[PDB]
Amino acid sequence: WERDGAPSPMMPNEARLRNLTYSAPLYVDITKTVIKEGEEQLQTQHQKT
Amino acid sequence: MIYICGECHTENEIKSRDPIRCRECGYRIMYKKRTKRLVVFDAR
Amino acid sequence: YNGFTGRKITSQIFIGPTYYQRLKHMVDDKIHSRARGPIQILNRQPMEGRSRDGGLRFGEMERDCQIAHGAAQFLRERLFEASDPYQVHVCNLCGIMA
Amino acid sequence: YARPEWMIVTVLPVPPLSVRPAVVMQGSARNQDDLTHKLADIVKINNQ
Amino acid sequence: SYTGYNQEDSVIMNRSAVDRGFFRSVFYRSYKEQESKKGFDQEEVFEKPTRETCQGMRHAIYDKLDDDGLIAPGVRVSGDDVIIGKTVTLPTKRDCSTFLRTSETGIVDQVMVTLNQEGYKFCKIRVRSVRIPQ
Amino acid sequence: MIIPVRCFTCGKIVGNKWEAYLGLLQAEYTEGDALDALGLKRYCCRRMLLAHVDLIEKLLNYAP
Amino acid sequence: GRPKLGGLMDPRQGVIERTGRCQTCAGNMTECPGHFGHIELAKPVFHV
Amino acid sequence: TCPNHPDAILVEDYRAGDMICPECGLVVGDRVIDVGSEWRTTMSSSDRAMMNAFKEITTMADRINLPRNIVDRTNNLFKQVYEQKSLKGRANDAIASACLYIACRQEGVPRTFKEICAVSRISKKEIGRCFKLILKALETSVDLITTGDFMSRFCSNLCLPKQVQMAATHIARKAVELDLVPGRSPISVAAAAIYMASQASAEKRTQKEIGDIAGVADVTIRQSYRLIYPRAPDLFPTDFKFDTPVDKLPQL
Amino acid sequence: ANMTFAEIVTPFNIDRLQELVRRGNSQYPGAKYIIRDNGDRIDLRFHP
Amino acid sequence: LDLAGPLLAFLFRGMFKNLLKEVRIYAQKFIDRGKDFNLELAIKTRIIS
Ligand SMILES: [Zn+2]
Ligand SMILES: [Zn+2]
Ligand SMILES: [Zn+2]
Ligand SMILES: [Zn+2]
Ligand SMILES: [Zn+2]
Repeated sequence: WERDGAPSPMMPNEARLRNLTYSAPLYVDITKTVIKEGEEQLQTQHQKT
Repeated sequence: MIYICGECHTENEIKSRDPIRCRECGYRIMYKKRTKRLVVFDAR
Repeated sequence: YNGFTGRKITSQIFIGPTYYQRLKHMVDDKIHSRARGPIQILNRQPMEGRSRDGGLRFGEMERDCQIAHGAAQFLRERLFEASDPYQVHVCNLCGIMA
Repeated sequence: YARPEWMIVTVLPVPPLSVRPAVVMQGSARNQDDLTHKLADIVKINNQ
Repeated sequence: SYTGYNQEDSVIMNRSAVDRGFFRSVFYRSYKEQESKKGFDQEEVFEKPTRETCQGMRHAIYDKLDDDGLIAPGVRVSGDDVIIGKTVTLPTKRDCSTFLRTSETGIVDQVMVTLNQEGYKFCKIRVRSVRIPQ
Repeated sequence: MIIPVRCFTCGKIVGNKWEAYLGLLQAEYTEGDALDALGLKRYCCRRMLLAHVDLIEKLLNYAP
Repeated sequence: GRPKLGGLMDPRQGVIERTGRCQTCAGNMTECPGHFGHIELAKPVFHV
Repeated sequence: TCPNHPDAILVEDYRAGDMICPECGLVVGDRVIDVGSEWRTTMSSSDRAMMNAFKEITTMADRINLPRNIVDRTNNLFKQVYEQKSLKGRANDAIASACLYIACRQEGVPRTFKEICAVSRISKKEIGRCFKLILKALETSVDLITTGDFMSRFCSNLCLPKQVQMAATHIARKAVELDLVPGRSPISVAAAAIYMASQASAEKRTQKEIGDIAGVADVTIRQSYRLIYPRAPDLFPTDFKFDTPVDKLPQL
Repeated sequence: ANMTFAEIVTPFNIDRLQELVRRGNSQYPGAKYIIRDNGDRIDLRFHP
Repeated sequence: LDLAGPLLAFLFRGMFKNLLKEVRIYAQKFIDRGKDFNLELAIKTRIIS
């Protein structure tokens, strides 16, 4: 991610040249369920957190 | 003060104040242009 | 044939193509020297400046060797005159540095 | 040369500046030595 | 056993072969430097230091440096030369230039300027030195 | 990187025999026949072409 | 901008900067051997 | 203090780390330079609260992949503000979030308040309050944001091609120069210029997609677009390739 | 050329040493410094 | 022989435990305060990165 925040695929040569760390963004799907003792459950899924 | 964009090899003049970003390609790797000074090599 | 005089060498020499490798150990990377170079201000002892002039450690083995040699004058020079020559004024009555 | 009462610190000796010097680093910043740092606390607690 | 100079694992080499490129090699040393504004009181920047700008400067000439504070490729360098002119603001400004060692003598092969992982202006200077068998 | 201009051992010019040598190999000559055809009598000169590795052809694959 | 007397960096303890001399020794950074300061303890302390 | 030549600039020499009389050669000082030191060639509550602020800044900054130079700059802004204490009553999370916005502005890579709000628990409102207070507390100011500062991020986040991003940049700048969007927020103009440029290209994006990434309501985009739409042929670059002609762009 | 030995000036080497002094560091063999009777050190490369 | 896989899997297991530990602490503080918590804010991407 450049200073301006634009993501760009990092080539290994750029990583060696610019002293970057050649890393892959890791995402996980998370499902949040909440119960408020009111015989009801709310289930929400945070995709690719 | 000319720098050569490492990607598109396009020479661009950059001052002390402006960023390194390539004028056309936006690439951020710039190589200084070869010196105009005369360097002599004895062919030994 | 001997290159200097051209006379044949009495023994025949074994000669042929052999693969050789040049190792990364160049002499220019290992040559270093030190003569009254920079010193650490706290320790007042040799240290590298803008070269490899850090000096050689005159360790226990060199001291013990010079002791066996009996070169007490050289032993003193290496371990004192050549590293951190210093002098102080001391009180004869209280033995403390004055 | 040695006395039992001298084993009690009634006055503290402060080492010379050369034993605990303040080096100049990254400009004019006087980087004080570890002893000077503790000497600052000693005098603060002493005054307190 | 030609004249004894090869004794005890030593080797004698053909000077004319070495002169023809036998085992000749090139040694490349890459010097990296960055300008970082960590701490608002300190601001290091690449620029050729000048007498009126620095309260104290050594007699080593900075004439090899360009207006951007970096030496250009194709310039010969030695331990007496400065490859990078960096200066930091004092709370006059101090000079924190990057010198080569007295043993380091070569030619600047390449000088690239970029923004490193930290986003700070960064550069690498590769110095080329030809190692002839000796 | 590239074919030596002179044979290290004896100085015979070999820097002009590389494309000739490769041309002969394409013409199905064996390495021994090709070196003979080029006039590389000494094993020191033969060692130059027979053992050369033309990496410059590989370095030219990267854009300037 | 200058060292203070009776402070941790009291100029009598030694040379303050390489381009100076302590008033007690009148000698340079290397010539001056350094001198000890002292802190009178408001209460005696056991020497560890 | 030259013994020989007073009022002489003694020359510092690295060969031995000493100073020499510049007009005699007499060596003054034994080896006082320490050339290697010159050129290489349990916690206070105030510090603890600052440490927590730093951990908060690095956390918020990492969520948006802000570079470390911006974090250092932010930490220096926070130290000055925290030491100035005119915001001593404000929560450190608000000060840090406001400091992060200022650092991005000072660095020329502005993040909208909604973006900084999205990574911090503090609302835009409280961030806005601490922001203005900090500028006064620091007695400084930040350059006014421009439509071109967001094009790179929004277009990249929208996966828009380079020419679309350039067209959007030209469209937004020209719309501001032509004053077609008076008083509109630059984000709204940027989003509208991106919408126009996107719709003119093969890579078509909806107002919701652009709205979600730019942080602008589709209504605000629609209004801002409606103001610039009549001048669309003048706003696009002369050297642009239209997949959908400017005269046929969506009218609403 | 880098390492040195301090030769005491005697009427027997005064002339030989005078030669090495004028040669200095630029020409090998030469001399790096002169130590006067006062104990002061003079670098010949600064004022040859 | 513990190669790059078994070695990195051992770290990621420890770094993930810390991530979940950190999410519990953050979410629990907000739940105790009686307010919902934003899952996207609880996660400290610095732990794994
Ligand atoms: Zn480019
Ligand atoms: Zn006494
Ligand atoms: Zn041959
Ligand atoms: Zn003194
Ligand atoms: Zn003088």
